[PDB]
Amino acid sequence: MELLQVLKRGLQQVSGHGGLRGYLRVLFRANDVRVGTLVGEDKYGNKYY
Amino acid sequence: SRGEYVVAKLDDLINWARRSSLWPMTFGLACCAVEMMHMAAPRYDMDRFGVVFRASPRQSDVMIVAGTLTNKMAPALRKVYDQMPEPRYVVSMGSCANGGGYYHYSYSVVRGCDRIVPVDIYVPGCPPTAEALLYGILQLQKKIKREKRLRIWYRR
Amino acid sequence: MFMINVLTLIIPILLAVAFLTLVERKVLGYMQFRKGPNVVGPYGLLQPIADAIKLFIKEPLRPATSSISMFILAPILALTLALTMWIPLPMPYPLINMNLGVLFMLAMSSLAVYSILWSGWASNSKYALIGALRAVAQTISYEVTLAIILLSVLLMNGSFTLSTLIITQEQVWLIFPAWPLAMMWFISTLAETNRAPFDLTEGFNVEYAAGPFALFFMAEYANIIMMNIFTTTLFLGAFHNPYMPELYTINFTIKSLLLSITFLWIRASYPRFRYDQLMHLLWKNFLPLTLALCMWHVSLPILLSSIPPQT
Amino acid sequence: ASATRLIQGLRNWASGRDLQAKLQLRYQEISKRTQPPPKLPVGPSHRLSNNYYCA
Amino acid sequence: SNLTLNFGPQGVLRLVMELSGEMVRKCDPHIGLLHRGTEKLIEYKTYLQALPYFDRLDYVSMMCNEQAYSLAVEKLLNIQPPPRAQWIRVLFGEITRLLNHIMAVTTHALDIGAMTPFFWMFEEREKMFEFYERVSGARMHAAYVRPGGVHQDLPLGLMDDIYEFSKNFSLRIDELEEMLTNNRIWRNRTVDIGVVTAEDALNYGFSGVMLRGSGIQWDLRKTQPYDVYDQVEFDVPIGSRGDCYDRYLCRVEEMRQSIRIISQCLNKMPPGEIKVDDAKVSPPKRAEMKTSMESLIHHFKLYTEGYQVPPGATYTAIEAPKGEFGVYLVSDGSSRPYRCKIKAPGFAHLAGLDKMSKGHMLADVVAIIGTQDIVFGEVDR
Amino acid sequence: VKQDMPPVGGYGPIDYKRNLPRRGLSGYSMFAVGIGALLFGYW
Amino acid sequence: TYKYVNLREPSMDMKSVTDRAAQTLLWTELIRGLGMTLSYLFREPATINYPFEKGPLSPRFRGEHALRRYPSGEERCIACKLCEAVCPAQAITIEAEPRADGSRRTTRYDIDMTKCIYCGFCQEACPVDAIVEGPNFEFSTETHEELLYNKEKLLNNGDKWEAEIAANIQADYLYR
Ligand SMILES: CCCCCCCCCCCCCCCCCC(=O)OC[C@H](COP(=O)([O-])OCC[N+](C)(C)C)OC(=O)CCCCCCCCCCCCCCCCC
Ligand SMILES: CCCCCCCCCCCCCCCCCC(=O)OC[C@H](COP(=O)(O)OCCN)OC(=O)CCCCCCCCCCCCCCCCC
Ligand SMILES: CCCCCCCCCCCCCCCCCC(=O)OC[C@H](COP(=O)(O)OCCN)OC(=O)CCCCCCCCCCCCCCCCC
Ligand SMILES: CCCCCCCCCCCCCCCCCC(=O)OC[C@H](COP(=O)(O)OCCN)OC(=O)CCCCCCCCCCCCCCCCC
Ligand code: SF4
Ligand code: SF4
Ligand code: SF4
Repeated sequence: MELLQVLKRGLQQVSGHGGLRGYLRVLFRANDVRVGTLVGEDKYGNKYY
Repeated sequence: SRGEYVVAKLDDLINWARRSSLWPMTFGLACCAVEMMHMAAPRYDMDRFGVVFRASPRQSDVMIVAGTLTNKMAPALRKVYDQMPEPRYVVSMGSCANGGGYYHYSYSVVRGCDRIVPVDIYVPGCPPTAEALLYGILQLQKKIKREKRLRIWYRR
Repeated sequence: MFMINVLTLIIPILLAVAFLTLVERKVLGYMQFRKGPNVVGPYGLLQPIADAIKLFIKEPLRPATSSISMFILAPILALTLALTMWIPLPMPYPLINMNLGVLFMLAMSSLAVYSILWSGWASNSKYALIGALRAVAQTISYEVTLAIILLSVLLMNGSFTLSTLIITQEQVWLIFPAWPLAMMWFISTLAETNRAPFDLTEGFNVEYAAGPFALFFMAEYANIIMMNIFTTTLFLGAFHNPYMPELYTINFTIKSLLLSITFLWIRASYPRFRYDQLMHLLWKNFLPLTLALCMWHVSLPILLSSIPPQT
Repeated sequence: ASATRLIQGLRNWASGRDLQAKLQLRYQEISKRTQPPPKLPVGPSHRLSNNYYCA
Repeated sequence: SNLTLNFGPQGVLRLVMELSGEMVRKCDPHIGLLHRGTEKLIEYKTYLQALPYFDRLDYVSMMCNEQAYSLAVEKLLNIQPPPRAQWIRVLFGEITRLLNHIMAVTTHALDIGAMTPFFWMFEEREKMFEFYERVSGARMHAAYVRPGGVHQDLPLGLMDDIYEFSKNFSLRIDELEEMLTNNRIWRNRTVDIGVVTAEDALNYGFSGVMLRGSGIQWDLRKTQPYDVYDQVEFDVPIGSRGDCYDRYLCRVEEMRQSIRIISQCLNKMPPGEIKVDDAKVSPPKRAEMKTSMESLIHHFKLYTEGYQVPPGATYTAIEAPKGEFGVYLVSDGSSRPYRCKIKAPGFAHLAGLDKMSKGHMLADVVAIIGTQDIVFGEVDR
Repeated sequence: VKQDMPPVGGYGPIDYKRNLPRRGLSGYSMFAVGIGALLFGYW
Repeated sequence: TYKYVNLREPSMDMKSVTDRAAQTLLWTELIRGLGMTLSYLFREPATINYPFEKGPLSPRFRGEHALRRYPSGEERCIACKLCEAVCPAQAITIEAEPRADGSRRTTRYDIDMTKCIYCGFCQEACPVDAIVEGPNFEFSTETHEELLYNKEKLLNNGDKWEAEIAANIQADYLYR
């Protein structure tokens, strides 16, 4: 069954933002919770994925 | 004081509800209407911001003037603006709505829609991109966010 | 105690109507290759609250009205009839269990046109009165096939009891012997509530302020959810274990939500009928088949010796 | 391209067409945003002889 | 007595209806609400300066009107574009045709009530505006097709993306056509609606689909061909009944044939320059502006004075997606036009609106204003 | 010269025709299925 | 070279007549339209997450104006007035004089951004690449006169945006 891999990907998106705290942080600031490769960060704190 | 804190939280609540539920009345005058329709299109998608697509003028929150305002239609613009209930806002979009634009020296063009209606947000471009119009709408939402109606009411 | 039961009926009606607007904007988002509201709340869950507070502190539109009485009584009648259509609905047990709940709902749905007529005359606009008269004529048109299809199905029920309609469908859905009645019933309830492709009022209450217009809107969505629950009970009626009523409650809830999503999925698919085209649809297409199937569903329990029980 | 094969099969049945062959969302098959630099050609009048403007 | 309504400006259009109940006895379109005096402002500006006005006439058919004005000026200059510029003009003219017919069909469905293929096809329209932004820098008003050719060569990798778009776009046409063509509600809104006879269509100055929906076999890309339309292979859809449904089918089939032309233009793009190699008309390259003396003088004089066009009058008409788009350009020998009349098809179509809406109803008026693809920028100038 | 050109083998063939896939049952079969569902419901 | 849309005659055998009557009574093409809308329900939408995600642009993009400098701090503009001569909107107003070291420089360089039509004739007329129409499109203002740029605003736009403008000109100047 491939619903299980969908649930696993959602749970490791929860795991990838540093737990539930960072998950809710990016959920309420971004309205999107998907994880990505950190490409960079400028001299202000903007992070680029 | 306590009442200052209460009216500050009430201003935050009513500003949240007025900026997160903006209903636009879009004047489809000229080419800027096409890019408003791209701002409503599935890529940029105004509706996910709470900004609905083509509400009626008698219940809209913001008049988007999108296109050239001619002399023949300036009273119709002011009449539709007067039919809007308060708080009403006006976004000027593109160069002809902003200052007359490419038809600034024309005999039959109102040189900027701020000779007719009070304008809150000036979005520049010819046409401004749908992403740029959406930037202007979010700057309008931030302007609504820092309103102080009940704080000034408690201080008056 | 009974007042607690009335409040636990009528408050989640208003909550489900509040979130039907969110579900509608999300489903018509994703069916139109876009997203619905997802910024205002977490996944957009605060969009109905923000919408309601926006509508309730807006400036009143300040109309010049032909009447005060009908201009105030049309939202009151709309909301009262929208809330009182829920009391005989078996879910598995109704609030007001009555012998004639089907005829009760048919009568209280026939009374809903006075909100449209009073709100159309209580505006000074002649175009609003024309749109209101066209909406009233549409609604009284499709009430005919509502009544006759409803009668034909209750010829298989045995009585006007809505709780007997769960006993009637214990071996089979009643969409199987009555699927032409079911599809004409579905389009007829679609045309009752001025729902697309029958929404000529979006292509009659333009003088109300944002608050009372939200009240008309929420009465209309209470009617939509209610007619979907009534269609669910009447054609897709679920299994009912009397020792665990949550089985039937979960089952008719899932079917009613799928049927309301089917309303949302029909309004995202079709252009509007012109007015004489849906008058042609009722009086010349739905009504002859409805009469012929009414004759068939009279004569069929007699010719099969399947006359249902009176009690 | 991220949909599971159950949703992908439901989607191809509901549309009736093979939608993964022709997806309206763009992916890695597009051109690179950084390109090698061009060398545009000169026209026919870039000549050092027999190139009078009166002809 | 009979009813008289004023569907006002609350593009934009004022309509004065004389109705007899449900019927329509008289339809008077009051226009001029987007009259900006374009073709008086053209008279004080040079030919290059008057070029971006043509982007804003039919503001869903930008590079087509650029092409018509460029063909008018190049006809008066007695010069011709290079072949690669001609294939680029025909390529982006057919991409513009896809833009205009998506706008036409999806707004004609939006006004009737089918609001969903609007959102489905504006993503494809968003991708074609990305093609415009990649080729010129602006998403709508490119100022790209110029007298002499085009402004700038195609960036590398643009034709591969036009291939990847054109490969998938026929399925988008197919799902639009799945939603609307066999739909009984769409047919009931468009079959008996606005039947135009061929003789009255020739008499009223109709052009394009407004002729070809009525069975007239006329397309200016075939009969009076311009840049390389005699070298591409395509078919011209012809209607049978002159109604809104045949004009809908003609626009869907013109999207099909535009995809055919775009495939042929991608497979037949020649190498070479993109401006005319007369540096007294088209400006030189910036590498040779900054090295050659003649090229710096020609850069200076073209971007301040402009080229002098010889005195003469021309009517250059192309097949824009709305029909015959014409420019009557009168040059007095200076570097500014003396006169520029802009013939646009929507003006004559909206003039024929009154005959097309006789005996119909009020909700058929929006279908007839949809079947004439009316952009009021080209109507009011 | 390095210019935006099609590749040497050309581009791939491009669909431009109608493909309405003609799905569903026959009309005889659809009336048969509907009347059979009626017969099951009546029984 | 032409094709007849909508010139098909329907068949009149009992098979096709029953097919059309089944299509009438059983609403088959309406179910086809519902199936297409249901197909798009289960697709990924095309919606990007603005402001956190941006629409794709090219290096040719014509946004907000800026005045560039040479790589010595000297400004490129030498007051030749080609850009206000070619400006189709007459949005540019230039006044000049020799400054204290004798250099041909401007004292006034104004661009009314509300008159501007954003067509980029000024950057392609400029013989020294001084005025450019850079990448910025997010410069909406709350006031009309904030969109009336003088020379100081355009030089601050150049100093703000040079790190991106020079890379776009590097990526694009071989097509020019
Ligand atoms: C309750 C759960 C859901 C139930 C099903 C509903 C969900 C499906 C909804 C799909 C989308 C619908 C959107 C709105 C559509 C409105 C338009 C429309 O459909 O108009 C109706 C159309 C109108 O016709 P028309 O306009 O398409 O065709 C032209 C009509 N004339 C010629 C008059 C111009 O069809 C009907 O009226 C048919 C109604 C249903 C008929 C059921 C018949 C069953 C079979 C009986 C036997 C027949 C064989 C012969 C005798 C044999 C005896 C042994
Ligand atoms: C004596 C002390 C108490 C005084 C009375 C107050 C009682 C409590 C009233 C409710 C809460 C008041 C505070 C409201 C929020 C204030 C802070 C705020 O505005 O935060 C903004 C934040 C969203 O941030 P934003 O700027 O939108 O960022 C976008 C991200 N891209 O916003 C969010 O994250 C979400 C904001 C949600 C706001 C609260 C929920 C709405 C109100 C619910 C109750 C009233 C309505 C009840 C139902 C009405 C009918 C349906
Ligand atoms: C039958 C059940 C029916 C249920 C109906 C409702 C369904 C949805 C419920 C809500 C779901 C979760 C919503 C969370 C909203 C976001 C909360 C939040 O964090 O808001 C932030 C905002 C500003 O916080 P700040 O101090 O700025 O913090 C920044 C830190 N650097 O701070 C604030 O805004 C202040 C806190 C406001 C909290 C409001 C929460 C939502 C209230 C909705 C009303 C209905 C509640 C349910 C009632 C029925 C069930 C009991
Ligand atoms: C313009 C003014 C304001 C408008 C808004 C308010 C009015 C409109 C909306 C409300 C409509 C109220 C309808 C009242 C009667 C409904 C019909 C009814 O009672 O039927 C149910 C039932 C018959 O079923 P049965 O099973 O036989 O009875 C139990 C015996 N085992 O019968 C019973 O169980 C009988 C129960 C006792 C009798 C109930 C009578 C209620 C009071 C009289 C009507 C009040 C409203 C008057 C105005 C109506 C609208 C103009
Ligand atoms: S500012 Fe320009 S592109 Fe925009 S509507 Fe005006 S003329 Fe058209
Ligand atoms: S972009 Fe065009 S309108 Fe704007 S300042 Fe430059 S030349 Fe003038
Ligand atoms: S910006 Fe360029 S074109 Fe304009 S005056 Fe300065 S140097 Fe000349």
